Amino acid sequence: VVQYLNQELVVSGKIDFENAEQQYQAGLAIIKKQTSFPLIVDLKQLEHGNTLALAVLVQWLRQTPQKSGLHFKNVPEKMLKIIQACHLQEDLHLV
Amino acid sequence: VVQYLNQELVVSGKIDFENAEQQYQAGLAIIKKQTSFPLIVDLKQLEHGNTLALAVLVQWLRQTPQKSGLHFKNVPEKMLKIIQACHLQEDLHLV
Amino acid sequence: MNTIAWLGRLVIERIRGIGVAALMLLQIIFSLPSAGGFGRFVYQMHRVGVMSLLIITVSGLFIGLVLGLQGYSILVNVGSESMLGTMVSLTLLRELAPVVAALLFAGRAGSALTAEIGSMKQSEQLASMEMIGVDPLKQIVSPRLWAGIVSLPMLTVIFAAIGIVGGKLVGVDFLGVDEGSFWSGMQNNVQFGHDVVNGIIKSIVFALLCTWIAVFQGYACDPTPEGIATAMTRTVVYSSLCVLGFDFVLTAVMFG
Amino acid sequence: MNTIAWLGRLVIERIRGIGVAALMLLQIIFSLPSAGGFGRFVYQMHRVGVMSLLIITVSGLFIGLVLGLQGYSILVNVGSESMLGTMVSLTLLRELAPVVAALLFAGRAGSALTAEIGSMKQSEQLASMEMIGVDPLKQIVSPRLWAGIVSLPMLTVIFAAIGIVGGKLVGVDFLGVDEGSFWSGMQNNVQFGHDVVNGIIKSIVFALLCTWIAVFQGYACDPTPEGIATAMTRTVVYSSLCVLGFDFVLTAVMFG
Amino acid sequence: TQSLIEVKNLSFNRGERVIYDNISLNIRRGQITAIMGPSGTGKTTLLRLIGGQLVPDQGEVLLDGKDIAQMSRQELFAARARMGMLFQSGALFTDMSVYENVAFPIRAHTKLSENLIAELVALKLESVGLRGTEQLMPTELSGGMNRRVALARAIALDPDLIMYDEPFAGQDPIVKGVLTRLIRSLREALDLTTIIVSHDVPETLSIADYIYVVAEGKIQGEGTPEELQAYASPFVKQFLTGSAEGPVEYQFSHQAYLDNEVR
Amino acid sequence: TQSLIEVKNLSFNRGERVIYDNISLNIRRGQITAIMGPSGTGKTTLLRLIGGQLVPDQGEVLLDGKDIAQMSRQELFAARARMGMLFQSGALFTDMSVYENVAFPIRAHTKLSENLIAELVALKLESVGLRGTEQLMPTELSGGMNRRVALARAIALDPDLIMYDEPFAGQDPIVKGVLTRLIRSLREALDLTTIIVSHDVPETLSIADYIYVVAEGKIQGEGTPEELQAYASPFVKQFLTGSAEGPVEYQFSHQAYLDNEVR
Ligand SMILES: Nc1ncnc2c1ncn2[C@@H]1O[C@H](COP(=O)(O)OP(=O)(O)OP(=O)(O)O)[C@@H](O)[C@H]1O
Ligand SMILES: Nc1ncnc2c1ncn2[C@@H]1O[C@H](COP(=O)(O)OP(=O)(O)OP(=O)(O)O)[C@@H](O)[C@H]1O
Repeated sequence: VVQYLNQELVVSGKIDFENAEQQYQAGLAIIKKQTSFPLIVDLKQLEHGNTLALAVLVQWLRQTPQKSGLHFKNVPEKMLKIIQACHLQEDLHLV
Repeated sequence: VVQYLNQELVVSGKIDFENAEQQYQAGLAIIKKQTSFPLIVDLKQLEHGNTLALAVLVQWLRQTPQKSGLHFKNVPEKMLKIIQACHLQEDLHLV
Repeated sequence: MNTIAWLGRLVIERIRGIGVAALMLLQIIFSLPSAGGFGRFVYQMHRVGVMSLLIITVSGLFIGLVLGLQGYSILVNVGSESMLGTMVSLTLLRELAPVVAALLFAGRAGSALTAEIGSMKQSEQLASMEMIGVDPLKQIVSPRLWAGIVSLPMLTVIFAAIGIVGGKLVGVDFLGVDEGSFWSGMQNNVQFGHDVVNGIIKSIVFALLCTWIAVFQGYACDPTPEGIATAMTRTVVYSSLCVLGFDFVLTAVMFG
Repeated sequence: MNTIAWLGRLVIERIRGIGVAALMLLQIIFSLPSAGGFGRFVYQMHRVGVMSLLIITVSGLFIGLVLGLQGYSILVNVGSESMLGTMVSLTLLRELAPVVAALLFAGRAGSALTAEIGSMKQSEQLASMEMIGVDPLKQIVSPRLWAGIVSLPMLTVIFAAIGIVGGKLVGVDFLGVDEGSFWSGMQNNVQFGHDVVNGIIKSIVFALLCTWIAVFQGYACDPTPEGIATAMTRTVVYSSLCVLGFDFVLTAVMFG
Repeated sequence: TQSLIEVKNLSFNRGERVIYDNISLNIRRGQITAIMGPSGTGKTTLLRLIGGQLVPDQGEVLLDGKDIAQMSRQELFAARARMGMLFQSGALFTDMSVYENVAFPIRAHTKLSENLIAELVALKLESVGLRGTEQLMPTELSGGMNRRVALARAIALDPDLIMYDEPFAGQDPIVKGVLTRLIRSLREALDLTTIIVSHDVPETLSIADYIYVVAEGKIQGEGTPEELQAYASPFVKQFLTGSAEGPVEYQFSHQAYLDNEVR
Repeated sequence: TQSLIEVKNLSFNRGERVIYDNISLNIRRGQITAIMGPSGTGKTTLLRLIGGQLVPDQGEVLLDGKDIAQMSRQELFAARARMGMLFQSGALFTDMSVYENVAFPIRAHTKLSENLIAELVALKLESVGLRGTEQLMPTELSGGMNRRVALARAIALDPDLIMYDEPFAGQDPIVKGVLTRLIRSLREALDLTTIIVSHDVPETLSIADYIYVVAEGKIQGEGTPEELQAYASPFVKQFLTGSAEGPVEYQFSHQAYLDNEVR
């Protein structure tokens, strides 16, 4: 529902179909105040990632310069299962 | 094509779709001159019995006393294969 | 320039489609009939003709009640309605009963033949009939064509007879005109060979077109459960255009 | 006594079939429209209306050439053919253009809706749409009903305008009557509110029946590839009987 | 494991005809449950009674306490967001594109912008394996790609109940081989709960974990595919093997023969 | 064993489309010959080119010396008395009874009295196992009895060539079990020569004796079912197993997933 920045933006709560419009855009403004791409994600407070949470996550990467102005870490044992199903782990720095 | 009598009617030649109308009726007149049902068939000169030859054969049994006056003998290794396919060897004295 | 290219490709396939349907008609009628061909024509007269008897007799009455009610409202201002029995039986006999009874035959018994021969094409009954050796044009199609050329001119007469009797009901018995001047106005102005025979020859040319189209569309389908239903609207449209098209050509010749 | 028992069983199912189609109409029109309902009505006006524009404009010309050629052959014996422009524009405006343009709309765009909603019922698109939660009456059926009530009264006017212009071509420019007495015979005898408006109200009652029948038959099919095609002749027959049936009732009221 | 759908003693009559006189089913969570039987019985009407489109007459459909028919119009619209359905023929919407087919359950339920919907469709059509086709109509689509699109539409909300209805009925062994992996893969990565209605004994014994066999209105046998063949009832034993001995017969009539006279 | 039908290098084009560019087949006498392949190719048009309804364009169809197309109208009507055909959907004639369906090939070719025709139909409908039904129309006939009647019609002249066309396409394992015995039984007791077009690898490897696999216009492999799996071409090996590696692909296009921008 909410996400903070600090130094590493962490996504917390649940992302499902009636909180995904402000949560996508609250993180979108974060990217443009942060240059030289250290914005690596440590998403771990997610509990019910259900492929829409992947959909807002790739859309943050779409704006980022080049095509990898970030990195993802500490996946909640289930979001990465979604990633191999869409064959996306040649495209996300999951390590 | 032709069938005789002597004392035992024997069917000879071929029975297929342009000789089966006189060959059925030439044997049909034979049945009514012969009482106390000794008309056992020794059909053995048949060479190409093709299920129509069975069709004229059962029809001779239809217009007989009671329902059984003819007994069949010496089947040409192939007519009896037709008989088990139609499950008729509880109904024809093949022995 | 693709839309112009698609439009030119559309009417070239529709021209070729006429040439297949012309060669199909010369194969049906130029043949002496096979043994058993009259027993199927009597049965196909039941499906096409007798089942269509209810719609034509009822709808023929409803036009007669309208023609008697509209012709009286106009002929009462000029005060000459001894010509009411003429203009009712002259509108039907030469003009409406050849035309309207072909617009209802194209719907009810016209499109039903295209479903009947069409569903035999998708379920492979036509292809199975040919491998036995039976030719499906002579077996299936040809008793349906000859039952269409006969059953429509027998139906425009029942349309025209019920339409006049219905027009006699609202004219004479409800609005109150003279009965004797109704009928005697007919025999003066309505000839037989110029009006009743020319209303029958107009329906034989109409019965050929509403049946040769409705048979060809169900024979040259594309075998698909939604390709059949697209060829049942192709045969109501094309019949209603050839009825009204050959109307003006036959009217200009007969009454010009 | 089985045939009378089968006949009574036939018209009882056809009576309760009316009651289902009446309750289906009260669910469509008694509802405020869902979001996005106008974007589909503009598209469904293309399929029903604009595709039907070619058959009506061409067939409307062929009746006008017949009405000018038949009305001249009768009005030349009585020698009064300054009334030619009246009887051509009086046959079309109150009688033929409401009726014939509903007999061609039932064929072309009437039966096409029954194939369209009918093929959605056998291929389970209607059942799949409901499990998502979308109601198929509001989604699929209701933009097709409102595109039928609008598109037919816009088409009888194009039928009536092309029919008079076609009747002016063979009357004035080919048979040789006066052009000024053709048009001035119209404005004396043909009112607007009694004739042109009463020819439009007659087609709104016709557009309701040729669309509510043609939608209900394609919604209450039996899902079968040869059960669809039997319901496309049920909707051409039932439309042509309710057009000619409500003809006499509306004529007796308006011109009695 | 807990049950998600508990069918408890219903009856459905389409006019003096008995379908499912008395029958009780259990759909355990996360577990592939198959329903087999002879053709003509109400197999694909059972999926419509589970999904809540047709109405029962003497029973209830239990979705975690709540009856289906007792739901309001704003809970039944919410409960149908937790269900998918892949039909017999791949019931696509032919009058609209592939991208409009997959986005149809998203736009009917949820209110999102176009840059998130067009990403979610590009993730659903990727997981099936059809990412490059997002603009063409569902004709010029091959028969092998027709059912795969309709799988992406039924899965486009992440439900917990997706009911396949004969997913391989007369298909090539290649296209049957692709679809039998996507039923295994997409279930295991998304925590689904599948229902396969089919009559194909080789795969259905080797893809299911609990098999119901309904024959004329009741259960002929149930259980894991070990004990289904070990507790073989005389109708199930003929069904799984295709034998000529049992309660369903070969011959039409047993009137000897010579008792008919062909007149 | 001698060949009955020798197809030798034909081509069929239904309008700038290639079906069977160059292909040569052998139909050995008394031997079950199967033809398999992917759906959409001209499989059931090959049975029509063998049966002589559609015309070849660059080849010949050899029925013991004689070409099919070079036959007169009184020999082609005689050669079609030596052929049967069981179609995809059991193409019965719905406007006439069961007794009129089976007697239709007899009355079209041969001239017999009614007391012999009504006996021959009672022997043909017996050998299938439907002897009590001779008066009802082919509706109220079940789907399992629909194909069995159409087998009796195609066999009602004792031909030497009967071509089944997917005899079990989406049927129950009981009705599949009945039909797989009648293909074995009626062939073996009548000296037939069957052709089974199908795509069902378990039975087709265990009911056929020579399998042709056609893929896009040529043969991918042939032979007895021992050496078909031993000489496994990279397309036949994927076909008989249903694997995910070979010349036919899983994915639609290959653009990673970032080279598209969903706009
Ligand atoms: N619209 C309908 N009206 C009346 N009866 C119907 C209708 N639809 C189906 N039925 C009958 O109800 C029964 C339901 O069986 P149904 O065909 O739905 O299951 P099925 O054979 O498994 O279907 P599928 O093979 O498509 O899964 C059938 O015997 C059918 O005859
Ligand atoms: N009437 C027709 N007009 C044009 N093309 C056709 C027609 N019928 C078939 N075709 C095309 O020719 C090809 C022939 O393949 P066909 O469908 O006959 O074999 P099949 O798929 O094995 O059939 P079945 O599955 O019924 O045995 C198909 O790809 C089809 O698209």
